[PDB]
Amino acid sequence: SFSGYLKLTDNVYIKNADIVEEAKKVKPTVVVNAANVYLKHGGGVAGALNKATNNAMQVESDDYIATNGPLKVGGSCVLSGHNLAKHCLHVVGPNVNKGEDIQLLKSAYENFNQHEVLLAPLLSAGIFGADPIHSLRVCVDTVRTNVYLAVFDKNLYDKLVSSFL
Ligand SMILES: COc1cccc([C@@H]2CCOC[C@@H]2N)c1
Repeated sequence: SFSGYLKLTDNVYIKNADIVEEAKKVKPTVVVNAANVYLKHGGGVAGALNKATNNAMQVESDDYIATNGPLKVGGSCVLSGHNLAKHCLHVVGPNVNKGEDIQLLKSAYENFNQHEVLLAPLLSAGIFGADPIHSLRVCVDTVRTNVYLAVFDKNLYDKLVSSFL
């Protein structure tokens, strides 16, 4: 069902795409959100996914946090995918702009292994401040399930592909 992806490894695929547009097109079983521990989807990928759900993701997330408390950095929760996917896997990668330990990025990607196929952004990339080349490396060395990565920025997508070892 996923189209136009470049195959990086046996299980990792990448495309220059807006993950919101990609999710609406594919309606995957799982779309990954670049979440924070409070599930406050203000900006970056989370703000864009939440805005596509007309804020239903945020309303659901606030109820989740009221019941369960915050997630751990490196952790995740499965919530509804709303109009984007069957489910949304909210994964918290470390935020370098909050001084969080980059070593938690591998733990964050391990959450992907609980799902056979996922549409995902690069964890801790963008406003999370980590090097996206490093995020892609950790992704291919950690995720064993089938991951379709959507990279919004064309220039970053080209840099990721051209530098992939
Ligand atoms: C909003 O998206 C939804 C909602 C319900 C089911 C699905 C599945 C997921 C697997 O692929 C087939 C269907 N598109 C997606």
